[PDB]
Amino acid sequence: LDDYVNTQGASLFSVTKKQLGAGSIEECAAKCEEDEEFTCRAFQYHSKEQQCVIMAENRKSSIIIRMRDVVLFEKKVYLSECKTGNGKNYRGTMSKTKNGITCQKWSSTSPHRPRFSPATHPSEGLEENYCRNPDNDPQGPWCYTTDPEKRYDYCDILECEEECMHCSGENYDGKISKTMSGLECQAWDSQSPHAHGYIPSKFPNKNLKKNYCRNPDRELRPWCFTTDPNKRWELCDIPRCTTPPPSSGPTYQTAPPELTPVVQDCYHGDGQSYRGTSSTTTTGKKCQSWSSMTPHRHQKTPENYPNAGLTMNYCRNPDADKGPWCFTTDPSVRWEYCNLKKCSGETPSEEDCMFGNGKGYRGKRATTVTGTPCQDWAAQEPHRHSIFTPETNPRAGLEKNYCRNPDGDVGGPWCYTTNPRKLYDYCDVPQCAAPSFDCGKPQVEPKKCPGRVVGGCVAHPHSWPWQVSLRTRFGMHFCGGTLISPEWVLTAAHCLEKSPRPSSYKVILGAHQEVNLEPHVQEIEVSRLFLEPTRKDIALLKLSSPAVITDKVIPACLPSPNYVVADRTECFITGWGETQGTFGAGLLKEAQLPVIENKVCNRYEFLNGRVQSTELCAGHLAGGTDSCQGDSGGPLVCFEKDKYILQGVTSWGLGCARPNKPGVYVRVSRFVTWIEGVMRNN
Repeated sequence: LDDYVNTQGASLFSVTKKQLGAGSIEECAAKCEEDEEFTCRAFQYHSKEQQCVIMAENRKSSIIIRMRDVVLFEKKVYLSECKTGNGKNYRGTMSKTKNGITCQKWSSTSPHRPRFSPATHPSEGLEENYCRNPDNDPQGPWCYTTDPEKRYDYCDILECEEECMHCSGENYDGKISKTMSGLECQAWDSQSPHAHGYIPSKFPNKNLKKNYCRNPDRELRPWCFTTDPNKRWELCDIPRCTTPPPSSGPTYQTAPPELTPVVQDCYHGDGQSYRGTSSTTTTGKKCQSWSSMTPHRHQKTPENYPNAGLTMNYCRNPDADKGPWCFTTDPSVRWEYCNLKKCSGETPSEEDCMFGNGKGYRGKRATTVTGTPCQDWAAQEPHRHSIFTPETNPRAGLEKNYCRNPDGDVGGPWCYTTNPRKLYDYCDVPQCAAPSFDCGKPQVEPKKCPGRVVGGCVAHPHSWPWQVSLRTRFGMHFCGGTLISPEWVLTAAHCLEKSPRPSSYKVILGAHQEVNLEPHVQEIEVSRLFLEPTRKDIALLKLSSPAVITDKVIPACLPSPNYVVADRTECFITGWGETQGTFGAGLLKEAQLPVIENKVCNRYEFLNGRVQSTELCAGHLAGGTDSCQGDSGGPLVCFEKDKYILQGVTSWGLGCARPNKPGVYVRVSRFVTWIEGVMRNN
């Protein structure tokens, strides 16, 4: 299992294949290790059908294509083009020597008569003409030459990053769970005991697995977090490569952005007519580009399907399906369904609806996407199944033939069909409609200004509802804020330092213009003032009367306690700022600045250990802006799935916007436990 890489929803065209019945994933793995008829390299497994397929063809020889209910595991020993130490377990596709001589066949006796052959030595795996080491040679894997000048010669094969690291250790896959001092390594998946912006689900291409040493930010040597509470991260003393470094490419003497709409878009039946700007799946993962071939190699390109209009990483449907589909950036997950609801213009859609992936759905629906009559869960005809029955799974509520999702499939709820050709088919089940305006969900669609734009652009009218304009007694803007509850307003402590009076301050919500305010603008004066116990630049405000939640006034989403935003994630910052004469004087402006982790920012060229765990870092690493963007106490929001979550509070008394130096912000998640406590008691 450790030497096998999983690929969800992948199927290869095979001729030399063996099919038999299997219970679990581990049961199929036993057939791969034995190798009866042929040497296994890749195997297809069905979780619901319970039919395992043992194959010989790999991704290098055969073609990968999308398929429903399939998990594909591939052998790392056959995929690796680089040698391991002496090259005994080396199973590469090398067809040339170190000098430049063609490889001779192991079975062929002409021109040179060989000692090792597939008929005599099948355990070593002497494949056709490929370089193998059957006599435990320390130099490397050798092969027979075509020319009669020499009998055998060694080959120029690269070394793996398992025993020793190359240059800095960027593509390091070495399994070592120890630091230079002797401290134990921390798991990349878990956020305990140290919170970090390096999640393996968000960064699957960066080789982040378990607790092994990885270099994802161009740091000296492969670094990893420690279990000790005093030291957050420590460098590792891994031995350097004796073999030559890998070639970059030429030796002579752009990125897809998130254009996904916040308001859920609807697809017409199948989704062939749908032409939206969406680029987010049901789970919440970044989608692969149609023109690009990395990480998943496929045929579905704009040249093959021109009528579908396959552009960028947008949600489309060319060869027809029950819903829109597109490839993902994850090398372990090939394809996933897009997070899109059903069109407006069995059970009723108003009362009967599903939550999330439809795992906790106990509806009365019994109609498939095509309209095939649904087969009973207890019945064994025309489809025989041992798993997923009303006796095996008690925490699913499998009644008659109604829609129930126990495992949690990508295509929502699933059930058996009466047709013998189809085993199982997904159903058109509607999603739960929000009864009230949820936090971090604006009604007006934002413009979405890119990070490359210097300063920023003018935001859309009423696109940012959580923006709080803190005005004086007479009526003049000076500092900004953020709305979280109809009575609670979250801002910085820098604003309250000037005057500790509650009646003097006024709150303005749903404002676009600073000078001439909109006709529907709420004005509620502050009743109570609250400050942070450890004297940090963050403060809570209590309103005298609760604000009415409308299309113009919607609060911001609150994050989980102790959570750090991922590295280089595009985040929006709103506020009027220092307006003089630049395009949009007295108007609300938006700016996109990527969030950089504390580890990267604490280096000599940026901040030099001035940022603590409670402080957040946001800005451009190259080509920044001298002028300060937004207002003091402004909201820092990130687009996740279909909602904007407040992660930072603007404060100039810690770090300002500068070229090649990111600004210092106050992280909400670290103080979230304190914010929730005030709202609970009062």
